[PDB]
Amino acid sequence: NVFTAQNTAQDFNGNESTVKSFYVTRTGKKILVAITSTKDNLKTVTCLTTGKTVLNLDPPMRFASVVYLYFIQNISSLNRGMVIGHISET
Repeated sequence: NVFTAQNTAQDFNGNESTVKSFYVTRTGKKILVAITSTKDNLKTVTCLTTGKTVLNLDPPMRFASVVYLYFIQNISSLNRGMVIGHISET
């Protein structure tokens, strides 16, 4: 299943903004897989867990108001596909 909430991301300059965040559950753990935003220049996102983990974002997909989808760096194709399946319904 895919779980949705929000999280805070950063652009290159470090300016913060609130983004929608998409998680899957594997082996009990909640894995942040993707975020969406209207901003196209986000670089990392803060995941809250044992403090804050700061994760790198892949360059975004653009869906056209306009929504940018960023996958978290190195996340597996199967996990990416789960989120894509969930969002194609959203």
